[PDB]
Amino acid sequence: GNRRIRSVGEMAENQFRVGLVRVERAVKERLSLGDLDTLMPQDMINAKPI
Amino acid sequence: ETLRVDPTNDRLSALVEIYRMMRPGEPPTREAAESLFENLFFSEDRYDLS
Amino acid sequence: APKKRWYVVQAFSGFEGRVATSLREHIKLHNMEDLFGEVMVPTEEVVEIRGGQRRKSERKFFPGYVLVQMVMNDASWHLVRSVPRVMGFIGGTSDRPAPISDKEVDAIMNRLQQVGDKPRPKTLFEPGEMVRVNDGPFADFNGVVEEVDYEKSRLKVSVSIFGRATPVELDFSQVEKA
DNA sequence: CCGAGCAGCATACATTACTTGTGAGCGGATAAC
DNA sequence: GTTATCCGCTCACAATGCCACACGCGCTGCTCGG
Repeated sequence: GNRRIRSVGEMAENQFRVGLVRVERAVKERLSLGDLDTLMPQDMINAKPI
Repeated sequence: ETLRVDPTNDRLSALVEIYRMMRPGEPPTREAAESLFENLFFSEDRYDLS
Repeated sequence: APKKRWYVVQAFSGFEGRVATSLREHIKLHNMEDLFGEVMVPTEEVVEIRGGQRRKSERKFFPGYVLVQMVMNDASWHLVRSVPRVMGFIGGTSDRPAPISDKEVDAIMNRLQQVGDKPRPKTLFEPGEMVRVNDGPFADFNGVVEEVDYEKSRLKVSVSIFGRATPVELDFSQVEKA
């Protein structure tokens, strides 16, 4: 009643959210320093950390 | 008995105590300790109960 | 009249300039254009215009650190520390910073002035060390630097020409290792 | 203008995470003169 | 008050042997480069 199983999807989305929060921080600081309206949402984020 | 052993007396003293405890050696302001405690819980991002 | 004493912050390996940019941006955020008046990252330039590395190179007085002209208030303390990528302060006990003294301030200021006035070729040669020659006329020779020169920058170098040693004026670009 | 090396970077943060069992030095409470 | 006394606090420091197999082993934006 207190020990739950954690399947593949759940752990996978956990690691995904972990890898996502760091790119969130990166894109936040790049949106901060970077221009407001010159960009296209395809380079302030990097698929590398995900 | 706890309130006896409880050294603090005021809410802001609670904030500064928890703030020092979390990470010692830091200048405890109102905003610093308050935001630290409001990030330890009561924050959709830094915390979640699943 | 509490002057904004200078201070120093430990950055990461090679983010010092970017850290200073982001710090100025956080200043423009919090409008603390008074307390965080000046922020500086010094540098130097070695100008060897031949032999691989071409025409310039940039050094730092001391890497990993950034210099600011903040003031002492806990709010400004965090505002300095609440920037993208910095470690803590560099000074007295953590949470109680200490200022780089005014003597050191003017010292580093004079260093900055000297490096800003004269872009000067460093990586020099010391009198009495053997060295090859990459010159056209004197290809694949090797001699000892008999006397070094900086403004003329032409390396009085002794080398075996017609038997006995002779001094030559082979310029910097015509000087190999060491 | 991007390809190929480099120098010092807990990626900057909040990372992080229940008992493991035992000894040993240590700092705040304690009995006595 | 002080001087020695003691008790909980925190940290160091150990966890059977082999065998086999497997997998992996920085990087990254600054720097040297044309």
